[PDB]
Amino acid sequence: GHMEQTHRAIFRFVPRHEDELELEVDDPLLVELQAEDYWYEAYNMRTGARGVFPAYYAIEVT
Amino acid sequence: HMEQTHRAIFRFVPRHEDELELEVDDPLLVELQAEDYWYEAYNMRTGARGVFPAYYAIEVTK
Repeated sequence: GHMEQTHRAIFRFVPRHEDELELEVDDPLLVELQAEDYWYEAYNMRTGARGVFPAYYAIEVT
Repeated sequence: HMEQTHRAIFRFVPRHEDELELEVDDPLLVELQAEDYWYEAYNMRTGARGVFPAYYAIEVTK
């Protein structure tokens, strides 16, 4: 499927919680949902995993 | 020396019970800089304790 990258990780995020998505710096992300509590629900296009992470760990591609 | 070590730079709304809520500019006393890039802190504004993603705070050169 076409997966349009929306965001890029800028900080390493190591989950402590089951629902979280692990991030490495520069990971390309497809952010599915920017939730009102400043968590993003995303697909990590490097790892193929899905989960949530703190919004400010990723920035928009454009 | 119950003195400020960090300042929050991003809003963090917990999804998980161990987490510390942050508002931008919150002064923090970070007790543990964990190896997994989570910090355990006292929020010197709210009086709450908990963990947050390390890059949501900056050191204060105090």
